[PDB]
Amino acid sequence: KVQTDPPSVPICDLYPNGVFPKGQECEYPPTQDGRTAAWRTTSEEKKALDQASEEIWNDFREAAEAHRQVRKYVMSWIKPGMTMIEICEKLEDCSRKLIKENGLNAGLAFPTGCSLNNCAAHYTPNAGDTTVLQYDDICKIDFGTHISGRIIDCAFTVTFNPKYDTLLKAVKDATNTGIKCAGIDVRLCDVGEAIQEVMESYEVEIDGKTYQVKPIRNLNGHSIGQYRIHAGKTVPIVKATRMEEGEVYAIETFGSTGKGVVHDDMECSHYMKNFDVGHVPIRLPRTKHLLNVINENFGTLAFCRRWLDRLGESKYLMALKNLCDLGIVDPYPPLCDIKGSYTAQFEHTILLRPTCKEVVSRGDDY
Ligand SMILES: NC(=O)c1[nH]c2ccc(Cl)cc2c1-c1ccccc1
Ligand SMILES: [Mn+2]
Ligand SMILES: [Mn+2]
Repeated sequence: KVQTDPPSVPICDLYPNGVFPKGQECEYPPTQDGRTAAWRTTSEEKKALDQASEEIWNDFREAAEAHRQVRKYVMSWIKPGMTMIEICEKLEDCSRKLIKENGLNAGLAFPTGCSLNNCAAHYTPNAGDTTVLQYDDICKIDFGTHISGRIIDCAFTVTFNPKYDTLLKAVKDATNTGIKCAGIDVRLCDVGEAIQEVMESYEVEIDGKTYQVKPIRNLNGHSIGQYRIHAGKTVPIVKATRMEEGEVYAIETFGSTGKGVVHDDMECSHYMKNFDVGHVPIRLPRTKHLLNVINENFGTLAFCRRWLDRLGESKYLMALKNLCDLGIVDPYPPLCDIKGSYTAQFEHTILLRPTCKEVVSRGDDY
């Protein structure tokens, strides 16, 4: 069984024994004292603790292989002229097939971000959105896959105009720096300081205007937990907490030609149940029904309004507002820098395994 073009064969069909390709394996960086952390690669104790979690790493790898094949497919057809809805539906249809969607056991970890220009994150079109991808747009494709709640959070920036090439290079270099400097016992702020230094070393010229690339200071990388996109630890992308063994990180950076600060803008499309909210009894019929739809289909995973529409749900906006007002569900509105500014993003999921650092979502693309 080999992959077709367009991809349609599930990843678990391409690897019947359920052993999926490893990501990029990295030796841990040397500590601030000068001593190498290379011993972990050959430590018999660390090798044992690593094989104990083999099923876990293996679920991330399946989800990461689905991510590589879905993004390679998107890159071959994403073009100006397409509506944002068309782009998201074509990507998600492929993602559902390759991950072999199965309720909460395999599926889409979160909505397809396709944030444009000054908007950096958390924009996906709602029903009726007529936005069309333009030749001069700088589009952030940020989509997720999961196997048993082992989430792949991985993203890249799409452009058609070479005027953004050095802005893309700056952010790609900064993400790769963040990835290189991450490791067991490394302070989160040290990863952030390294990201910022690389980012700000770049100057770009776009349409006769020049800018020094700014990291978006209120956007950050994060630890990932089972069915939990943000497990609680923050990886700043600017200058106390340490990364720990067995942890999973989304290393992401955003570079901007604006203020380097995002604000809540436009209408909301992304929502997610607050992970720490227990069972809340609801009597309001439409609100009760919507929370049941959310619990059954998404659990603590992020969703968007288009995903409620595809489930046959209608007249749910007040119900959704009630869930947000009760603090059961949190809205995640688009995050945008100033009008006329340009933002780019690159993101990978990394596994802090006992033996090595695995950039599980690494591809031959980025
Ligand atoms: N951490 C993320 O990269 C992330 N990705 C998402 C996708 C959809 C939704 Cl609804 C939320 C997120 C979040 C996030 C952001 C800050 C606090 C908690 C989660
Ligand atoms: Mn992401
Ligand atoms: Mn993320």
